[PDB]
Amino acid sequence: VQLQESGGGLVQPGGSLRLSCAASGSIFSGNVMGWYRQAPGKLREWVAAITPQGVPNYADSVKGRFTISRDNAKNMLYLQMSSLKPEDTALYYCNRLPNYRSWGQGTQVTVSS
Amino acid sequence: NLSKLLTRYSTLNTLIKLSADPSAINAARENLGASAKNLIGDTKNSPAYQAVLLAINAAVGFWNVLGYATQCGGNANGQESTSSTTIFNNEPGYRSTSITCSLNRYKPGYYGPMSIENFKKLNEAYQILQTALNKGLPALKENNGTVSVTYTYTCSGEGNDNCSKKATGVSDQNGGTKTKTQTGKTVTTTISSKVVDSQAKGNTTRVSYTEITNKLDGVPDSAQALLAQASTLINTINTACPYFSVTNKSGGPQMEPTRGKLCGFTEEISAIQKMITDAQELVNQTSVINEHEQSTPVGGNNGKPFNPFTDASFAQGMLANASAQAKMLNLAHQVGQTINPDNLTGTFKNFVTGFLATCNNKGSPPGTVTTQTFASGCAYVEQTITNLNNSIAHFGTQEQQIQQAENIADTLVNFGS
Ligand SMILES: CC(=O)N[C@@H]1[C@@H](O[C@@H]2O[C@H](CO)[C@H](O)[C@H](O[C@H]3O[C@H](CO)[C@H](O)[C@H](O)[C@H]3NC(C)=O)[C@H]2O[C@@H]2O[C@@H](C)[C@@H](O)[C@@H](O)[C@@H]2O)[C@H](O[C@@H]2O[C@@H](C)[C@@H](O)[C@@H](O)[C@@H]2O)[C@@H](CO)O[C@H]1O
Repeated sequence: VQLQESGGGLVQPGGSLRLSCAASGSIFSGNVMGWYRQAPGKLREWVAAITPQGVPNYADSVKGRFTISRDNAKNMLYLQMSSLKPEDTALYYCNRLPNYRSWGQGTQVTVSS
Repeated sequence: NLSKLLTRYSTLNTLIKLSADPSAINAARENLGASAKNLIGDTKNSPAYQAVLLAINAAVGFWNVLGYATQCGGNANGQESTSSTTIFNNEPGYRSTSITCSLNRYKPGYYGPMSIENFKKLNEAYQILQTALNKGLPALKENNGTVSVTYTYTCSGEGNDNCSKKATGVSDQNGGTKTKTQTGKTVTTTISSKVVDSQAKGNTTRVSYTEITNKLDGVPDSAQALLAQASTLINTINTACPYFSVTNKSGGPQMEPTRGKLCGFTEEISAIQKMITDAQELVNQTSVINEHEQSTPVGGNNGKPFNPFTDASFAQGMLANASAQAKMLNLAHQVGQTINPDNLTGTFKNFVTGFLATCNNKGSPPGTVTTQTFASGCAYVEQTITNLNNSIAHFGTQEQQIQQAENIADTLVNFGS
């Protein structure tokens, strides 16, 4: 019943960042987990998901640039972001799918020159 | 004050802007139509489909695991018999594709043998389920498909009345036939009877017997109808609660307990009942979606700008449609979590990983009974859990779209109230 994102910051276009999410067992265990983001003036958008067995899939806006992974021993979800663009600027959140209805705080990513 | 709260909840501000804009509302309505097709029109990619499939396979798998060990016998009235052997074909018996009910003298009942009356109910639901699984379940929206199903059983022994005129409806035991109909849909049943003498050419078994064939036409294979069959299957087992005793293979995985009554698997049976209950609720959302189609565009009227306070009588139906889709998705998830061995503990975890989610058939198509089906689920349980999770992962976008449509509609129901 806990979702805690970290790793965000202000980076340059072309840059990299790795996001972390610590999830409780009851959210994480045997569930699909995923990343989302909310950019200024928009509602929350789905970004990536991963099955318990490790199969990843991605929204078209991030495919080929982001990599989602999970560590089943530690209930950790990760998002490795590359070739970042101004348009990737947002609050990033993690959750299970389908979503638990309380979101964590999220972590701010800003991409800017 | 509203500025003061749109300060902290900036996504609420965006929600209000979208609720006042017909073209954002129409976009959300299109999204709902596309996600409804994913949920009720697709198979592989529908989490709703995968969850229905899983609930059915878990019931079928349960009987594939335990059926061979289950005592049954007696005569037609649920009474004890002196010397009756009644054999049901295409059932997962011990090294066999039939199950034999031949326990005499003991009264059928709780912690005793299953009566032939119960076994017949069980068996029919099983044959239907296996024929439908074998052919492939239709998408949730296909409500008028039917399947044809044929099955046989035999009676021998002195005094065996399980193949008689009162049990069967059939007048001449040798060669006779009878037809009856039933139920929204008409199912036709043709029952025929044939006697085979002990001496007849063929006839392995030393002995004289009667064979009954049942041929059912027009059996509904809709989700709701198959779930009702799976429920009959599992409830008959749980209510009859017959004695079982298992053969634990030297090497293998170990079944605990080894002797007892079938309803003693309480966590397993509860779980399966709960899966079926949740899938029936899930499939019930189908008609909510159908009766609230979102394909008509909305806007102001008489060229007046759209007024979110007056022009939004569609919102109610949009909310009910969105809510119903979300509910399907949550219930589909909940079916998966009820049986997924990752969150199971102890004896129930062992049952699922050691027996229910395995198959010992030398993949064979779904619905196939072999002489090695017994003590294994043979119902694609593990593959189905995986496909449910894959389909949920591939529904990430649609789920956010459904939440957004729901929030829009809810904002409009509020403004119009
Ligand atoms: C025990 C056995 O298998 N006996 C064989 C003969 O079958 C029996 O014949 C007697 C008459 O002598 C009865 O017809 C009996 O069935 C009647 O009684 C039962 C209750 O005990 C039950 O209610 C039946 O529904 C009832 N049938 C009728 C028509 O009233 C027969 O036993 C039954 O049928 C046999 C084949 C088997 O399934 C048993 O488990 C079952 O109880 C058999 O006779 C031939 O078949 C009969 C149905 C009948 O038509 C006879 O006249 C036929 O000759 C013969 C030859 O195959 O073998 C006997 O060993």
